[PDB]
Amino acid sequence: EEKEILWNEAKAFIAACYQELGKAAEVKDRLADIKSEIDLTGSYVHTKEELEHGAKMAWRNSNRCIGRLFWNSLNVIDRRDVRTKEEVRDALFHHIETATNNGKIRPTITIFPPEEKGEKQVEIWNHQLIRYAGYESDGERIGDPASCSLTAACEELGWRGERTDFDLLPLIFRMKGDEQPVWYELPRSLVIEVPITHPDIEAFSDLELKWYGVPIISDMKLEVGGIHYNAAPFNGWYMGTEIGARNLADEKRYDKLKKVASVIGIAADYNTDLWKDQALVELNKAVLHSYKKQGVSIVDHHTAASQFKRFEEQAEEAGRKLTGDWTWLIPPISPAATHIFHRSYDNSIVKPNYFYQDKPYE
Amino acid sequence: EEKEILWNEAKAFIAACYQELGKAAEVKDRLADIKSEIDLTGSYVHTKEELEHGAKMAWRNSNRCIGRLFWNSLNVIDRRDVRTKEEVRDALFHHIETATNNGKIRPTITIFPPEEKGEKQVEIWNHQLIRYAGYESDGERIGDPASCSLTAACEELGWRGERTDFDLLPLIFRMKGDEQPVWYELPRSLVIEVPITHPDIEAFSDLELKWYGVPIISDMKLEVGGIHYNAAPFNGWYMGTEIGARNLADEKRYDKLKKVASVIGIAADYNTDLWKDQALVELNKAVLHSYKKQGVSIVDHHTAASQFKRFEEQAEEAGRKLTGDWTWLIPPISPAATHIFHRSYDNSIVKPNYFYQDKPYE
Ligand code: HEC
Ligand code: HEC
Ligand SMILES: Nc1cccc(CNCCOc2cccc(OCc3ccc4ccc(N)nc4c3)c2)n1
Ligand SMILES: Nc1cccc(CNCCOc2cccc(OCc3ccc4ccc(N)nc4c3)c2)n1
Ligand SMILES: [Cl-]
Ligand SMILES: [Cl-]
Repeated sequence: EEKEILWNEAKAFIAACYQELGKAAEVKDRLADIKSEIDLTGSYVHTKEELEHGAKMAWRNSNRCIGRLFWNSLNVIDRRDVRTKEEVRDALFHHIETATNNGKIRPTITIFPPEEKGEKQVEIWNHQLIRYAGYESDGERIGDPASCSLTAACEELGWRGERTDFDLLPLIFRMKGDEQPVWYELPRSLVIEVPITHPDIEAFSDLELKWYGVPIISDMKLEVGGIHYNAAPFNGWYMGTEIGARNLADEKRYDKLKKVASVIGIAADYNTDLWKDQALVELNKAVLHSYKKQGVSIVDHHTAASQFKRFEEQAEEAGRKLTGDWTWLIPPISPAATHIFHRSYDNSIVKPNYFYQDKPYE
Repeated sequence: EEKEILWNEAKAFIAACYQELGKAAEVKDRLADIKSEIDLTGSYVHTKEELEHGAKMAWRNSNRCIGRLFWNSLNVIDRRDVRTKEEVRDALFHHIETATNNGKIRPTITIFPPEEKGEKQVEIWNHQLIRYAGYESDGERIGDPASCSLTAACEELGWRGERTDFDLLPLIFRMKGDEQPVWYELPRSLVIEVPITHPDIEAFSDLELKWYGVPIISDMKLEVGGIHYNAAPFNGWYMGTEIGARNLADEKRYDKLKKVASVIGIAADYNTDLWKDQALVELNKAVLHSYKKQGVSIVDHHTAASQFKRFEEQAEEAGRKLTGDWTWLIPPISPAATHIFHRSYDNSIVKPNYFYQDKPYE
């Protein structure tokens, strides 16, 4: 039956993919070779054209993503030829460098060898290639609490953090056959960081906040026509609210809101003063200003919502059925000031797509 | 079959209601009289105790309501004895007065005679008992655009608005038998209004904004044990964001955000300045401050979220299954700063409850 499920997903993907590429005539002969290759080897290998477009369709079908307007300009890097740890590490180093692009971030995905028969060729442990470590013992909260389990796993493998609030986690991944993953420190020259300042309030610098330039999700599975690419890290650019409203604001993250209220000169005592809402706005203004001043790509949630409406229009113009997750598409700051809040979306899962998968550390 | 459906809803409501009231022993004899009364008359009449508790259960089951903690203190007024237009009008005048309570708003519901066999005894046309009219001809937008259809209907019946931005709509309702509804102007002495000022910014008064004290939803159907109370207006107090983030902020409502940005001294040119978010916060701060200064009940979305968490805890403490509509429970300002944003809710419909019904004007 395992040879059946792949043949069904391949017949659905190839037909849809070749039709969108104007290659509908080449369809039937391609699945003939596919149906053979599956019968013989138990799987099949995508063309570079199928793999590139398949990764673009997967982004187009991500119901929770507000930045899908630019799905067709995704920069796909085919690294299915990788066999060694040094090749994985260099390919990841290269992804960071080419996606960063001196600040003018290029949406990029590096695609590693897919699973054979459920057996992963490379198993990435990082949630994002660039992320800050987190520590909790004592009653000391240091760094990013969301990275607490991964940090504890890295420190069993010989790594040790300086225990600042912004320790860069190392790359950590396991190869097929090896019992334990390897880890490699990130070269600081590859990692752009943005210090958070406010355009009007000079005291905002006293918070000594910063964030990294490029969010590179590295723990999701790309599924294209039945082929399971468990290791395929991708990146866009940040929407400001992800940093200002969640990463630096959540109580279970960096929890900076009352420190923000202090440096902007308002009290944090009464709910009716809306000090949290006011602090959230000034922190988010600071994030956008700081990324723009440094020359690192970022988008505000209003512009992003406008772009997503064009994606909604482009979808209907092309006859494509639009799918979306309202609960994730609305921004966490002023959601009712976007058109997204005032309409409905079908949360149906369409393939190709990106999916969660179990963490190897827990 | 119509005699069947009511017997099923009555057996479910009476059992649940009498169990919660410690009257489980009186259950079986009460439905015996009910089963007879239905066989004879085709319907049945609730006790005052069943009607009061049934209206409280309906509030407890309103998935979209964040203020459900106080469900048990609802003030129920039984007006099933009403037969004339003057009685309806006086009962509505009384509701406004007793719910307003000089500013210390009492959550109140007035319950009118229910539908017979789908035939309404009284048909309320107001969406809320106190609401502002709206006009659109010319290209003139005057008043509340959400009230445009109702205002045009009232003006066919001999009513005429002064065409200010805050014309009080008259009470308008139709009695059984009559072809057209009657309308009665609201006595200004019954209606509390709050002028919107800012605690810090004196120029905010230049906007000349105001809102009414008490939102009294008057077009929903209360369903208790199969009995359909189509006319049963109810009120709580406002959550600040309903006025500051929607009523005065939405582009299809009063659309005041760029006027707010002007009087608070910030530019409304660049999305990355987050001027809409900043204006939303200061407008919402002004709403809360203005209601508190005048002595009219209101709650901020943070306090309301805290109260709703106690309702979640009280529900589990009592063994009640909790239901809720996440998309409506999250506030439109800083939703991720509330616990509601970070959990899930079962949107199952439980009865008794309040339901939409078709407008008679359109
Ligand atoms: C180009 C800039 C870009 C922006 C801005 C962007 N995305 Fe997404 N985006 C996703 C997926 C998948 C999710 C949902 C992940 C999840 O469920 O946790 C997502 C979720 C998001 C979220 C929600 C995050 C949150 O915490 O609520 C935001 C915001 C977002 N995308 C914005 C796939 C992508 C891919 C992959 C090819 C690219 C490139 C991409 N996205 C590019 C972008
Ligand atoms: C005591 C103060 C109180 C507050 C604060 C309160 N409610 Fe609700 N509330 C509802 C219902 C029903 C809805 C959903 C109506 C709808 O679907 O449009 C609701 C919805 C709401 C909403 C959502 C409105 C929006 O536009 O998003 C808020 C906010 C709210 N309630 C707060 C029944 C009630 C009842 C009836 C007995 C009372 C009293 C009541 N509620 C009292 C309160
Ligand atoms: N309860 C709710 C309700 C509504 C919305 C949310 C949002 N959930 C909060 C963030 O928590 C997580 C947890 C796990 C994964 C995760 O992936 C974020 C992500 C993924 C891909 C991106 C691509 C580009 C980009 N710019 N950003 C991206 C962000 C977020 N939670
Ligand atoms: N797309 C979305 C997504 C999420 C949330 C919303 C919220 N929808 C906006 C408001 O639009 C309407 C339309 C029709 C009815 C209505 O009833 C408001 C109401 C009812 C009862 C109340 C009781 C007490 C109280 N204090 N307030 C109340 C408010 C709102 N829309
Ligand atoms: Cl992030
Ligand atoms: Cl309202």
